Amino acid sequence: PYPPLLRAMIIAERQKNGDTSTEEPMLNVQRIRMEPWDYPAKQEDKGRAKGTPV
Amino acid sequence: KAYRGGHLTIRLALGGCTNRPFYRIVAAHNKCPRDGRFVEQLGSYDPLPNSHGEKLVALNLDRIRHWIGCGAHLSKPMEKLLGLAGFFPLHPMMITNAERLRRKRAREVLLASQKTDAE
Amino acid sequence: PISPYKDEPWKYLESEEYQERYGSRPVWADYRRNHKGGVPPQRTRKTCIRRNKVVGNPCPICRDHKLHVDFRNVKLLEQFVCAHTGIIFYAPYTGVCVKQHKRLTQAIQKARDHGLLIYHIPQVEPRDLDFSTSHGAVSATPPAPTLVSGDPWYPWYNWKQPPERELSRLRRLYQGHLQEESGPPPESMPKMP
Amino acid sequence: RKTRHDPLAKSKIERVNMPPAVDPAEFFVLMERYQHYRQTVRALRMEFVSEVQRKVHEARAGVLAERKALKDAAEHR
Amino acid sequence: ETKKPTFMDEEVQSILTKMTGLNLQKTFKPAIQELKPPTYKLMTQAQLEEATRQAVEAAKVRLKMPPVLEERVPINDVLAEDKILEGTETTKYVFTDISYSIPHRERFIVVREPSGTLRKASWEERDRMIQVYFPKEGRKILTPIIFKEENLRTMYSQDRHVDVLNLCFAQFEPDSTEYIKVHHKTYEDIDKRGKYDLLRSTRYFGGMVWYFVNNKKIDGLLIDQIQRDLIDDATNLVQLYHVLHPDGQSAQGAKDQAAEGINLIKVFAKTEAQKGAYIELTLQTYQEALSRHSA
Amino acid sequence: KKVRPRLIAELARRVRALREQLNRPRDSQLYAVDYETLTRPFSGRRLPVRAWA
Amino acid sequence: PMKGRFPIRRTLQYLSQGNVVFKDSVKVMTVNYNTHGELGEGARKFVFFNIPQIQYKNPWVQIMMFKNMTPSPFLRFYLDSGEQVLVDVETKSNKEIMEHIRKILGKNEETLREEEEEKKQLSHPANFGPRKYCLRECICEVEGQVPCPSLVPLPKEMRGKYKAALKA
Amino acid sequence: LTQGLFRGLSRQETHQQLADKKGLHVVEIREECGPLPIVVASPRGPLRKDPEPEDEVPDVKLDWEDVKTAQGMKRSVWSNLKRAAT
Amino acid sequence: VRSSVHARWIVGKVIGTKMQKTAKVRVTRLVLDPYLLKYFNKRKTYFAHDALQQCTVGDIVLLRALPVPRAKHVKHELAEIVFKVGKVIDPVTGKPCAGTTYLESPLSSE
RNA sequence: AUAGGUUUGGUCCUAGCCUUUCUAUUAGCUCUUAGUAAGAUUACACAUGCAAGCAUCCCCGUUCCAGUGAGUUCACCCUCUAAAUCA
Ligand code: FES
Ligand SMILES: [K+]
Ligand SMILES: [K+]
Ligand SMILES: [K+]
Ligand SMILES: [Mg+2]
Ligand SMILES: [Zn+2]
Repeated sequence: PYPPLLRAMIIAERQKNGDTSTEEPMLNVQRIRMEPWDYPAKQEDKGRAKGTPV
Repeated sequence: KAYRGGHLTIRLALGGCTNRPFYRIVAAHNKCPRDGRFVEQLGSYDPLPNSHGEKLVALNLDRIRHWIGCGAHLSKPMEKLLGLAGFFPLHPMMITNAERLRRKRAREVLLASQKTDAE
Repeated sequence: PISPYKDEPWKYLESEEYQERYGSRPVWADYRRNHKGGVPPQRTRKTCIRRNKVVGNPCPICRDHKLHVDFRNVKLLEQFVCAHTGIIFYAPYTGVCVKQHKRLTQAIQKARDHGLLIYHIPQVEPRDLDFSTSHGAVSATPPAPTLVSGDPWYPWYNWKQPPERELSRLRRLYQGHLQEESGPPPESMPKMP
Repeated sequence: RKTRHDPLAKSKIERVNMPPAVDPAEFFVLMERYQHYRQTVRALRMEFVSEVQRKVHEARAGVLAERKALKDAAEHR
Repeated sequence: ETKKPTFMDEEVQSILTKMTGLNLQKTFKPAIQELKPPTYKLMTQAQLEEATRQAVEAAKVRLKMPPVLEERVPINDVLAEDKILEGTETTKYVFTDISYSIPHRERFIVVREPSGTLRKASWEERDRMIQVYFPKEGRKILTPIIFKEENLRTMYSQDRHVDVLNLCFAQFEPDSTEYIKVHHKTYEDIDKRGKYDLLRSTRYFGGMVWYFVNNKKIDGLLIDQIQRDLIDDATNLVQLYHVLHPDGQSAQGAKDQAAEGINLIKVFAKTEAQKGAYIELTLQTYQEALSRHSA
Repeated sequence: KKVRPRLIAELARRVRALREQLNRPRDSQLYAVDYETLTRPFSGRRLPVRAWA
Repeated sequence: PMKGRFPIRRTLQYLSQGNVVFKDSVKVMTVNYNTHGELGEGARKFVFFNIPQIQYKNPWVQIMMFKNMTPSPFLRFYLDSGEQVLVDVETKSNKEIMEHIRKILGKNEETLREEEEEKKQLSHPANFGPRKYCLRECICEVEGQVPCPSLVPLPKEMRGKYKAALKA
Repeated sequence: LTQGLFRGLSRQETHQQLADKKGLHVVEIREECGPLPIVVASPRGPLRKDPEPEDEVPDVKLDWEDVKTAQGMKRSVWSNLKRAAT
Repeated sequence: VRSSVHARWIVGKVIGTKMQKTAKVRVTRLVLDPYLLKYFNKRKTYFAHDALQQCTVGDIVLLRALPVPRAKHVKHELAEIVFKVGKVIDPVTGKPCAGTTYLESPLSSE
């Protein structure tokens, strides 16, 4: 579902435009693929430590 | 001032005087000073209860959506304000902090009861 | 001194003494500030009475102890307002000290708030072009399914006890740096009896 | 704040920051809430991005915008 | 079927507009404000009549009657109830959507209560917030004390009714409880003390007439109109009364007797008018005086 | 409006970039660790306490 | 007094009374007028009175004037597309010329109204900030809200000097 | 100054003298009274029927000090200073 | 169509023709004097590419901005010779004129 | 500026200087309380302490914030187009 306020604002626009419907607005979260935080990142884009030796 | 990288963020800029805080919700560059240059003002937040016992929050919801749609990040206090308004889901840490407080107060009622009961 | 009119300040302005002293002119008609030069200082003195001692040339209000600056003494307050424009004269105009000018301004505003002093009230336009109350913002929003059933808006608001295998996995990962496991939280906020 | 060139303080030479103790039950529940929260917020962000992109296109090449352009060209001629 | 006229009907608007009258000297009375040196123009009679005509046009805009609205229904709608947040905060949060191009009555103003309930703001909170963020000239966030009973009686004692109505129009919304209450209390003082001339040539006369007709107390206004030789307005008042109360003794009486002009006043005076005796005497006096001037 | 050239700023920039490629540290230098103090001798930085075991 | 004949032309009030705001196509306006001859009086008056008003409203349009190069006065507008609009102004009065160019190349009153409404949205009543940009600087100005400590001292319980003393 | 003041004040034209000379109504427009046309003087004799010719641009000599003040170009620390009632 | 040159269309008077295929053109704009509130001409020099070398000193020319500058100072090209020096064709009638007199009567061709 | 004082034996004109107004530093003398704001003369030299970490190692950050006003039309608009944010 949409959070409380956003839902109320989407339903009000429907009624204002004239569309009469009782369907619930809902967020399509199927596109969002939540990967684990320990999924291997791209090493090619990672930097490297600089030369200053101790 | 052209910064190296960075990004836009919607955050709280502290105003007011000593002991009288007042926040302006602004979309500003990540690296800019808290109270310095900003791209757009998107609301305000009075954290002090007024005569009516209210904490007033203004949110330019039309422009907040525009800037989130342009890649603006969000500060944690700003995400929590949008949760309380109902614009976003409740931030997990408000749920967890609410649960931590419940457990703390439940533990406080044991010692209080024991004292009155035992003594 | 002790003026007998403090309780009914409006009486002094209708007494014989007032008419003998002032007549029909305002109480400040004859006052003249003493200052060097042709252009006077842009502020009047702070106060004409310091520690119950009056200065040499007391201002029109401070020189007469029977003139009481009160929101009910409307005739006295009217003398300090422009009849043609309705603006309160700035203190240099009449010579009242800053202390009395502040008191006069507050009494004039209080009299105007109580309806005792007439002032121009303009005719304003309406705030809204349309007066319809049919928009959802002001009407009733259809209740959400979770609100009807009493469930949390999102299922992850409620605490769901984690499986035992997952708890054991976390107990291996944080060996030697573990807290006491916490069960489900209280269903509602307790209160100190 | 210090720069990369400024030397490190002597007092902090031996400072080892110990990590906090982990509550297994709260940890797992909190980890899932973050995943659910960030999924919902990323879905909302995607909708706000699409709205921003639709409004730009509508002003550039929308029916109403293109109609006004032709009207203005006709009135000029 | 048969709908009773609303306040904004063209017929009612024409009747109430004419009943109000147009005194250019009263409409454009000199205001006690900051002044500037006046300007002068050398004008012919034709040009003078055109400027006077333009003043009549401007005055008619200034007199446009505010629409009479029914009392708004209290807002009591709960958007959500997040019980987890109960007890975490001690003060309620008021969130106002300050998006510029939104009609003020279509703005979402919600309140997060300490219990966790996200509810829509009440009409009172809504109006207070719109003033905080979209401040309107002449409106105050905290209700002015002038509207207390003791202070309104002072304003009435000084015959400052139009001022009370202008203050009320600026502070309160037309459908607010305070707006309708203050307007009615003023309308009832005008009736009791016969001060109907105070509101003539103002945008508030129509509302006063509408109040009287729908509460069946048009007696005092009729007497005043006759005493002032305003029969055309008095007859129109009785006519309007019949249109808003068609199934009434006077309406049927006029129908039965096909009364017109002065007859309508007589028919209404006897049947429905509470002060039937006084009306007849007042109407009698007028008709006698009119007969003399005709000679 | 004609900006005065800064040649030393460009010379040093090229020299630095070159030296960073010829004197670049090797993986065996960067990612060495002292297993007693648990510090990288290259930078002398301690590893986080959660990687020690 | 102010120097020159008709000194009113050198006042901001007069310069802002021009009603000709060219469309964005207009780039260059050339004015060819003759200094003598009765048939060119309007063009001479248009140069004397109206060019300052046109230039003031259209600062980025190049106006160049040429004297006594042709037997009759005319205007020519060079548009960004490359079109050239020749307007013959011989025998016309300066007011008629001003009205003609407004019709054919001037923004209508509707287009100007819209632009002004877009500017209104730039300043938001609710935004708090310096007086140059915003109506109010701080929320403390709004009646009902906690006032500024500079004007009204805050309660001792709301001041950090004593939030620490009471605790310790 | 004295002789100049009396010379100017003595030679002022009243609104009636203007109406009579011009044969037109003198109409006063006040901002505090809105568009109400207040006739301050009318021609005692016959009233002309032709309107006074409206010159598009008035060829009048303007005082730079007036124009400079209207355009907010005149700063003076001595102007509009608070003074006692005169 | 897009050009990096600021001035897209400008009319000017040719003042120099000593560079090869480059006409030096003086362009005058009316600029407001803020104190006097009177408009005074402000002049600027523009180099215009004249491929055919047809510009004569004193003629009025129309310059079009080049897509990108071809030289350090050559940012425009000769779009049109509006008035050739001493050989003006009346735009209103299309007849040759010498100042304010017609060289060929407009009535010749009806 | 609503102006004022001052050339001469005296008058008129012109004219400079100064007076009256409002701020900011410093000096003298003097000084009770509370709240608030503001606060080296010096791009002169600096004792001592602190001001950048985070993190299962890699990376990331320390290029910001904070400071100063030495130098000084690099700040604004347009065209074009990198890096950066939108996982
Ligand atoms: S300026 Fe608002 S709290 Fe001080
Ligand atoms: K002098
Ligand atoms: K890190
Ligand atoms: K400097
Ligand atoms: Mg890129
Ligand atoms: Zn005093």
